[PDB]
Parts: sequence; structure tokens; C-alpha cells
Amino acid sequence: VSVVGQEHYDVATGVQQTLQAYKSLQDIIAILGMDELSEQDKLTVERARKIQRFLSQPFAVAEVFTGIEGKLVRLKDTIASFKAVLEGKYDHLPENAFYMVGGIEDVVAKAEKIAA
Amino acid sequence: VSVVGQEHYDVATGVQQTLQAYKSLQDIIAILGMDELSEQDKLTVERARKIQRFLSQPFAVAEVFTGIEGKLVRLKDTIASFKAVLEGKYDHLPENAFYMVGGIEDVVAKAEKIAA
Amino acid sequence: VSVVGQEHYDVATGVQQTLQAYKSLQDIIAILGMDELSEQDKLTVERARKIQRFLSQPFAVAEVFTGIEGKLVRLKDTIASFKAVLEGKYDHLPENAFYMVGGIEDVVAKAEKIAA
Amino acid sequence: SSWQKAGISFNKYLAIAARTVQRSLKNDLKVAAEKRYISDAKVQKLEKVSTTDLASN
Amino acid sequence: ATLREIETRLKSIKNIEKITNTMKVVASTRMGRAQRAMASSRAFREGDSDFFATAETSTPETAEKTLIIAVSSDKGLCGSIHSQIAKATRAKLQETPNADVVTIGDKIKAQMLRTHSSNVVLSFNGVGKEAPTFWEASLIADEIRKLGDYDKIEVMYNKFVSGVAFEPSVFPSFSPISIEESPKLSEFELEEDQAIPTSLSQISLTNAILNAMAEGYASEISARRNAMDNASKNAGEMINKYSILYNRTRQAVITNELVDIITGASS
Amino acid sequence: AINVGLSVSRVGSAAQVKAMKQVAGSLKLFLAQYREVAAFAQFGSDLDASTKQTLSRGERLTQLLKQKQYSPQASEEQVPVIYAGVNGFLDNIPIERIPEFEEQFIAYLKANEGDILEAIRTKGELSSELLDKLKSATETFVAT
Amino acid sequence: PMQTGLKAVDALVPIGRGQRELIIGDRQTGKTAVALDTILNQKRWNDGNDESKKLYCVYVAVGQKRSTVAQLVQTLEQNDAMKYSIVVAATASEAAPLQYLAPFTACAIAEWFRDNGKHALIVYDDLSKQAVAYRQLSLLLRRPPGREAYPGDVFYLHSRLLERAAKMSDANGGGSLTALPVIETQGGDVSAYIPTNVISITDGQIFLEAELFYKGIRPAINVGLSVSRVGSAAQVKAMKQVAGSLKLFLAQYREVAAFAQFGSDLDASTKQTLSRGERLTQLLKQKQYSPQ
Amino acid sequence: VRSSAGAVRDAGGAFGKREQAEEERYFRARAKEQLAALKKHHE
Amino acid sequence: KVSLVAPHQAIFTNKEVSQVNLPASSGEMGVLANHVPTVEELAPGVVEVIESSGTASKYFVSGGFASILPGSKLSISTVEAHPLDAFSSENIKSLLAEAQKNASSADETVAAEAAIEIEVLEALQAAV
Ligand SMILES: Nc1ncnc2c1ncn2[C@@H]1O[C@H](COP(=O)(O)OP(=O)(O)OP(=O)(O)O)[C@@H](O)[C@H]1O
Ligand SMILES: [Mg+2]
Repeated sequence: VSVVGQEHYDVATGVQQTLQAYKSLQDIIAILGMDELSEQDKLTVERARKIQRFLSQPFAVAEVFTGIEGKLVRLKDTIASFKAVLEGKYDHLPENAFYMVGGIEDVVAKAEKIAA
Repeated sequence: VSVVGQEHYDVATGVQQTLQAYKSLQDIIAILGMDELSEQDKLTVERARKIQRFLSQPFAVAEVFTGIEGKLVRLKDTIASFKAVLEGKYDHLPENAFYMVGGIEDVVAKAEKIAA
Repeated sequence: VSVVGQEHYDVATGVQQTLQAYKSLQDIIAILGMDELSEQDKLTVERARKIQRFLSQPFAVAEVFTGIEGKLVRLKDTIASFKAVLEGKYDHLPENAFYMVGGIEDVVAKAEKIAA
Repeated sequence: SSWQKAGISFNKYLAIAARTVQRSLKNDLKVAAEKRYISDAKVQKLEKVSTTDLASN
Repeated sequence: ATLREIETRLKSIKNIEKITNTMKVVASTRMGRAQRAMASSRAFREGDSDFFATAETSTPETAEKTLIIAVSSDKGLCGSIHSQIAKATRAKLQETPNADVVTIGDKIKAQMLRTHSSNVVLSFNGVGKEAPTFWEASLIADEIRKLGDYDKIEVMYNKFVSGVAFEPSVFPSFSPISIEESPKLSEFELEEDQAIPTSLSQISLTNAILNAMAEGYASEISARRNAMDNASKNAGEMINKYSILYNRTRQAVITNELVDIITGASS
Repeated sequence: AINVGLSVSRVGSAAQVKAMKQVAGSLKLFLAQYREVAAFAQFGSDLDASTKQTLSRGERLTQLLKQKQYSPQASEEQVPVIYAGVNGFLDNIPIERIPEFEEQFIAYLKANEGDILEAIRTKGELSSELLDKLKSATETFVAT
Repeated sequence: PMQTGLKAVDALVPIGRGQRELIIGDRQTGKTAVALDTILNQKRWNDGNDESKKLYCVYVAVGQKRSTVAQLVQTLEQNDAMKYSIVVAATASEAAPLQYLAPFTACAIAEWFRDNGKHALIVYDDLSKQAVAYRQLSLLLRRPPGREAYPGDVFYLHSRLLERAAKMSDANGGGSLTALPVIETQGGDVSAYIPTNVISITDGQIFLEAELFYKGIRPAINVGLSVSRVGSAAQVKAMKQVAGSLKLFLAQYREVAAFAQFGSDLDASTKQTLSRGERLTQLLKQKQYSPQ
Repeated sequence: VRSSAGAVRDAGGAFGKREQAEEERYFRARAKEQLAALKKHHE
Repeated sequence: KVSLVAPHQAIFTNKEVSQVNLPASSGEMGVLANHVPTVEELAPGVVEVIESSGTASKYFVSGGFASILPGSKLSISTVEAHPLDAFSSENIKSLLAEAQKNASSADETVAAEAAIEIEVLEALQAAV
């Protein structure tokens, strides 16, 4: 928090805590299923899947293997997009709208084109 | 049965059979729950938890880590207390009255003081 | 098909497909019965029981354990008997007429002598 | 018949008449019949998520 | 990922596969006995309740909100049993959120408290263990906290449309003021001096609750058999993948231990 | 990340001060009870009215003990923070305000009731007079 | 037929004269208990006059301590069983050459009775202690090692001493020799280095688990893991009639034993197999030093 | 393949932690009903 | 054409009957080929259904509501419907003797429930 600030330190701790809870409970998700969870464990599993695909951006050198354009997100745009998805502002969007995209601007444009 | 007697041989075999049967029934409760247990399986789960905590007594050299005083039980008091709990004479008592106690005299005094 | 011919490759593929479908459907027949199926599933299940016992012929050295004579079926007689049972020429025969037999001539003599 | 003299409705009157006729018939023919007249269900009225005294029977 | 960690994971996965396979075989035997109770309840809904179809009994305007009754179970491990019942009751409560909810199970009351905790007015536990009978449906209808003072009374449950899947259906229940105001209600020789309007309305609530509990129990038992078979099949694929990793780790442990004794003896 | 169920000390309570051992005498037992009750919230159980006080006090005690880098505390500031979290005085506060409550409680005890902070560092213990003064100052400081 | 005295050994895996029955198991699970009960049960035939029915025991204690060898010899003398039983004392406090040659020295003394017209029974206790003594002398003699810190002749050292205990024909004298090697496993793993070599060379192995010994099975003998290669050819005709029907009922009750926790959902065929399978397993449980 | 006597609690993973939390939650609820009934019977 | 469907099994189910006489609350009325719509309450009597000739099956109904439709349909919905040969004469005397002694002996609904059980047991024992 002394090099990246107080805003960037809270977003990094919140994103890592959601991914660690879904990975430890994978033995009940792959055996019993996703219906064996409670009300609090169900919302954390859906947000962890969308946060893992949003961090994977398509590079400019891998345009021939993926087919999409290269996305270069800045440091200020990446911290604002991760904090809004963890607060409940992007819970109605699908999980495929954030895969292979940029920041918060590319996630809203991909969800509107897939629903048309 | 020829060194400790016929009375001490039945108490050692009965305590080992109840502790070994609780390990097989604990695996079904983690996937199905407590609804699969009948009347005999429900009483065996409560008797196995109180018998494991009754054998753990506070040592005299470990008084700085536990806090309580050291208790020393004799050979005749330990065989009489284990045979009465396996028959159904201490089924109404809780599991906290036998934890960190001595023989049959310390288990009855801890149950009346915790309820007041 | 390039070592045994086109005729032997078609008979081996048809017998392996009927035996694989009947083995995987054994878990559903024990929980849903034998009459809760379609028209195509009922005809394939009746032919798979007789085809599994037709390939088990009695050897010449094992006549003192089963009581039946030793049958030595050739390569041309085994391919002609398996192709006629899969086409519907032996659908009216019993399931016990093909057990402990070898060849197409042994199935016709055992079925006519079982009833009369 | 006697539904106006008692405080029970038509739902409770049908269960009391069927249970009495089953116990007054053949005693040996009571196989798989005593479970329909005995239940261990409970009822508890909630308010606001607290509830009052839970009843039995 | 050593030898002791692979043995504990393989032994624990084998015990879960045996418990899942035994639960699926026990669910197949209980589904046969439950089929007779579900088939008997369907005959009562078409014979005893046939007077409402010939008289055209329907509701009209709302009178002091309404009343909802969610029939479910108290145990889990049944797949999407509690998720399908809570999603059907939440969609119909959008146009009338002032109505009360009467949960008849621990699974339906837990999901409804996270969205509409103020709408829950009745909670009944202990009904999903054994089979439903006429004594359990008659006791919940008489103690529903004024059930006859509502215009519309719905019974949310799960209807087993097939022997593998199910769907969440709903059945309405008329009150005493709506049974006597039907179109062809005067065609039957009914006594107006005795209790005929209030008796036919109270008997329909216990009859519909017995049919919804019998259909919901058969649908929950059928859904539990599919979840137990999927858990047993998923455990077999995980045990096969763990066996390949344990076989490679056992061969690598023997080669690493033999290389350490050969290096020290040659120096 | 210090695991209470794995890390232990062979010296026991003899290598600690008498002031921290009196206000936090049940700190080792509260960590084992709060770990078993935290896993029950992810199963669907919402009952247990008697276990609501222990489940709420275990979450506030773990966040208050987590300090930042290069921010060590003395024996006088750690004895007042452990007494308000073990006696139930921090159960009525929020979980997000656990960081701001530690700085506000240490600043008010250095300018108003400075005699209680100097007695816990010089003597290193708390008798009957020190226990009554610390409990009354912690209850009145919770209401702003 | 080799009368062992146990009800679960004489009906399931029945051992005969001339075969090699392994006694696998973990620590304190019924390893030496099966070998001691079989040697003490031969008092009904050795005290008579029939020389073909008697069987001289040959307990070869290798790897045990000094207190374990004195306690086993005192129990056999009180029941009149030490007069016709050879005792090969080989403690672990001696050299490595004395413990490794204990299996070869005990087999040569017991072979004199089989070559004359009598029967013998060797009990190599244990097979795991004999393999550690042979690898200690080979590592100090400047030799290359192999798997699990053993020499190249690891499989040939145990197969050569176990193949000599066979049943001769009528032209050689008519004698036989039994080999009862106890394989001390680690933690129930029967597919180890020294465990797999002794099970593949012997004609049968008796497994002993530590979970069945604490439940009530005395001794813990798994019917689904222990089997005999001789079958019913080396048994009595009176006991073979009752062992045929009990083998099918014990195998079907083991696979359907998971339905015992739900007794309220049993059918007609499920209730008959559970009641008959529980009474057959409890009747074969015998006490210590109480052979039938 | 065999020897699965208590392998769920001996692992210490997801199934091991859920078994200990389920047994501790059921024993804590039953102890409150047993302590309240014993105090009322003594007076 | 009858529809005697109970809450356990189906008796008539399909329309394949002629005449049926069931004891109602007013009197012992019997339905013919196409009875009029007279849906009345059924009392605890005997519900016999004549099958063409003399193949009638006496079914002792526990009471219900004999509903008749206008399209030649008779729906006799009852709680319990058992035959006359499924009851014993020795076991029926124990329930009738216990209900008479318990009547007018206590309060609440104990005395009111004993009067209804004594009247239903006396009518079934007289039709043997
Ligand atoms: N069937 C049985 N019933 C009762 N007790 C038994 C039985 N089998 C063995 N025991 C007990 O087990 C103890 C050890 O038996 P045994 O000598 O066969 O094994 P062990 O050689 O001690 O095993 P280890 O070498 O691993 O220590 C004996 O003291 C005996 O009392
Ligand atoms: Mg031994």
C-alpha cells in the first residue's frame, strides 16, 4: 500500500481472496456439484469465474493464434474495472463477456453484441 | 483376560469396537448427512465422542499450558467409569463434562457446575 | 479390413458394438426393469444375451468338467454363424440353445431337440 | 352428519372416520396401514423471522 | 504430491464412491414404493375435486394480499430441488410482494429468507424425512393462521412430469367466499342449512396439500437418484486420474531412492 | 499469515508478560472454537442463537491482531486492544471499522486517561484497581 | 489336509501338506497368532500312534528380541506342544550371518522327517526380518545394490528356501513339509518390494488387516483377499460339504454390506443375505489358544 | 485399493474439514438442550 | 358408468357398470343408468354396485361425497372402501366396547369423538 496506494492494495487483496475460496472448495464442486453450496458460497463461485477470465487480455503478438486484436489496459483502468465487478455492478452480465477483453469499457460492449 | 481379568477384558474390547465403528459412520455423514442414521447409529455417535474426551486427563507437568490442576486416576477407578458409560448410565450428561476430567467422580461434578 | 477381409471386418464390428451397448445399459435395466424400453432397445437386448454364450464353445480337453463334447469351429464357420444371428435369421431361437455350442449347424440341432 | 355440532371441518372429519374404521376391522389385515394415521409433523407460526411456541401432534 | 499425500487422496475418494453407489441403489428401491403413493394421489385430485371443474370455480379481485405455500423438504443432496422451488416462487411474487409465504421445509425457508425475509409468516420443519400421509396435511391446514381470509391461495411444489426430470408446478385453492360464487354451483343438491360452503373449501386445502407433498417427494427422490449417479460417475473418473499419478510417483520414488544409494557407494 | 492451529510455543505463558496474559488468557482457546464455527456458515445453517456471539467475536479479533509492515506495538497498546475484543466490547462494531478503531482507542488513552497506559508498561500487570478502570474506559469510548 | 484349528481357515483358504501358505499382515494384526494356533492343534494326532497324521512343528524365530523367544517357548510347554516342535532361536542381537542363515538351517533339520515317512511344518517368523539380514552382509562385502537397498539375488534367496518344502510321492517315502512364512508389511500395502516377491512364489497368502481386528473378528482374516491355490483337494470330505455353500453366501454378503446402515429399506432378498452373513462371520471367530 | 477405515478424516482436505465441522455443529446444539433440562430438574 | 376413486386405489375407474347403491346422508339412494345431478354427502354405510346380473361387490365405505354428473357419470369419492369379507367379528367387538365406556367420561373432544365411533361400528356389525 506504500507503492501502489491504498486503492490498488484493497483491490488486489479482494480479488485473491475470492479465487482462493473457490479453489479450495473444488472437491465438492466436481463431485457433488454446484448445488451443494449455500447462499454465500454460490455468489462467490460465480464472481471468481468472471474475474479469472477478465484478467486474461489478448496480446498484440498473439493475434494470429487468437484472431482478436491486442488490448493494452493501463494501470488506472485495471484497478477501477476489478473493483466494480466485485461490488455487484456487473453481476447481471455473462461469464463470456469478460473473457479475452480489456477493461470495463470492453466488457460492456461485448455483452450488448452477444444479446442482440 | 488372564492378566487383567474377565471384567477388564470386556471393557477394553467394547471401547475399541465403538471407536472403530465411528470412523466408518463419520464418512457417510459428510456426504449424506445425519438423516441416514437410525436410532442405533445416533446413540453410537454421541457415546464415541464422550469416551474419547474422558480418557484425556490433565497432566501435572503440563500445568503451564493447560491452566487446570493435575489429576491422577487409579486402575480400579478407570475401569469402573468406562463400563458405566457404555451401558447407558451417563447418556444424559454432556460431552464437555468428561473433557479434561478424572474418573467418574470428576465427571458428575463438572456437569452440575456448568449448568448453573 | 486389410488383413482379414471386408467380410470378416463387418462381422467383428457388429458383434463388438452389440456387446458394448448391452454392458453399459446394465445399470439402467436393474433400476428401471426390462419392459421400460423402446422397440429398438428390446430387440437388441434379446440378441446380445445369446451372442455372448455362442462364442463360448466347449474344448476337447474340458469334456470331464462340463460333460459336453469338444467343438472345433473353423474360421469360415464362425463368421457365417455370427452374421446370420445379427440379421434376424435366429431371432426366434432360445437363449439357451447357443450356450455350449459351436458353429451354425450346432445351434439348429440343439434348439429343435430342447423342446421336442 | 354431526359436522355442525363439532368445531372440526370436513378435512378433519374424513380422517377421523377413516382411522376408526380401519382399527375396528381385521387386526391381522393392518399391514402398511398404521403409518397413514400416525405422523410426527410439527407446526410453528412465525412473525415478522422469530416464531412462537412450536406445536406437536 | 508425495507418496503419503497420494495414498490419502486415493483412499478418501474410494470411500466416497462406495457411499454414492449405495445411495443410488437405495433410492431405486424407495422410488418403487413412492410410485404407488404418487399414483393414488392423482386419482383423488380428479375424482374428489371434480366438482370444481364442473362448476367453474375461479377467483377475481385481491382481498388483503394473498397467501403462498411452498411445499419442499428439509434435507439436501437432491440436485436442483431447492433451487427450482425458490425460483418459481420469486417470479410470481413480483406483481404481489405484499403476500405472505408459508415455507414447509428447511430448504425452502433458507433460500426465501435471503430475498424476502419479511414475507415469511409460517415455517414448518420435519416433513421431508418420511413419506407424507393424511395426518400431516390435515394438521398444517388447520393451523395456517387464518387461511380462509385470503382471495387467492397457491401451493408451490414440484411436479414429476417424467421418471428422471421434474418441473415446478402450482395449484390454486379457493376460499369459502369463492366456492359458493361459482357459475354452476347451484346445480348440485347441497344443503344450505348445514356447513357446505365452508366445509368444501377447507377440505380442498388438505386434499391439495396431500397431492403436492406426494408429488414433491417423488420428484425429490427421482432427482436425488440422478445426483447420486452423477456423483458416483464423477468419482470414478477422479480415481482413474489419481491412479495414473500414483503409479508414476511410485516408480519415480524407487528410482530416486536407488540413485542416492548408488551415488554414495561409488564415491 | 500465522496459523493458530499449527504454530505453537514450547515455553508457554512463562515467556510472556503478566499484563498481556491477564487480558488475553483465553486467546489460545478462542482461535480453535472460532475455526470450527466459521465453516458452518457455508453449509446453510442459520440457527444456533448461542453461537452467534462467538462467531461474531472471532472475525473481529483476527482483523484487529493483523498489523501492517514496520508498525510494531508496545505492551501497553496491545493489552487494551486484546481486552476489548475478548470481553465482547468489539462485537457491536463493524468489520470494516476494525482498522480505524485501533488508532482511535490508542490516541484517546494517551491524552485523557494516560495513567492507565503508563501503569501497564511499568508494572507489567493488572490488579483489581487496574481491571476496573480499563473496563469502564473501554465501554464509554465505544459511543464516540 | 492340514488342521489349523480355526473355523475361518479350515473352510475358506484350506492349506495342505506340501504347500506354502504366506501369513501377510501389518503390525499386531494376527501374524504370529495363526502360526501358533496351528502347531498347538496337532496334539490330537501326535499323541497317538499314527505316524502319517502327525506333523512336527518348526518355529524359526528370526529378527525377534530375547523376551519374545522366551515367552513363546513357555506357552507351548504348558499345553504339551514343545515335545515335538523344533525351535530355531535367532535373535537380532547376534551377527548378520547368523540371522540370514536361519532360514537355511531350519529347513535342513525339518527335511529329515519328510524324507523318512513323516510330516513337518516350518514357520519362518518372519520373512521380512530374513531379507534385512541378507542385505546387510552383502552391502559390507563391496557389492552393487538394487531395488530398496537389496542385492541382485533378492528374489532367488526367498524362492530357493520355500521350494524345498513340498510333498513327496509314494516312491520317495510319502512325506511332506509345510512352510508358513510371515510377511510383515508396512501399512497394509501388499504390493511392496519384499511383499510381492513372497506372495508370487507361494501357493496362497493369508491377509490380516488392522481394521477388522478392532471390530470383533478374532482373528482378522479377510475372505476377499486370502485364497488358496490347492482349493478343496487338500481338505476333508466332511468339511467340504459345508464349505461349498458358505463360500457363495459369504461373497454375496460382502458386496452388499453397504446397505446395513439403512435397515428400513430392505427387501425380501436383502434381509435374508444380511442376517445369514452376519451369523456366519461371528460363528467363525474363536479365542486365542482355543482351536477346534 | 482397500483399507479405507476412516480415510475421510485422515486426509485433511475439503472432505476432512467438512466432517469435523458437521460433527461439532451437531454436538453444540444438543449440549444446549441437555444443560437446560438438567438445571430445571434439580429445582 | 361409475367413478369410485378413493385415496389409495381405483375401484370403478373406467365407465363399465350398471347400477350402484350407496348409503348417503339423507337415505339409501341408488344410481341407475344416468342419474340426475344430486351431489350429496355419503354416510358410513355399504356401497354395493350391481354388475349387470347378480355380480355385485359389497364395499363398506367409510363415508364421503357421492357426486353425480349430468352426463351419465357417478363419482363416489370416499376415504376408505373395503369389502365386507375383510372384517372380523371378534376384532370389531373390541372397538365398539371401548368407545361406549369412554363416552361421557371426560371433557374436551374425548366424549364427542366416542359417540361418532360407536354409531359407525354398530351399522357395520349388523350387515354381516
Ligand atoms: N484372534 C485373537 N484374539 C484375541 N487376541 C489376539 C488374537 N490374535 C492376536 N491377538 C493378540 O495380539 C497379540 C500379538 O499377537 P502376535 O504375536 O500374533 O503378533 P505380534 O508378533 O506381536 O505382531 P508384531 O510382530 O507386529 O508385534 C497377542 O498378545 C494376542 O493377545
Ligand atoms: Mg510375530
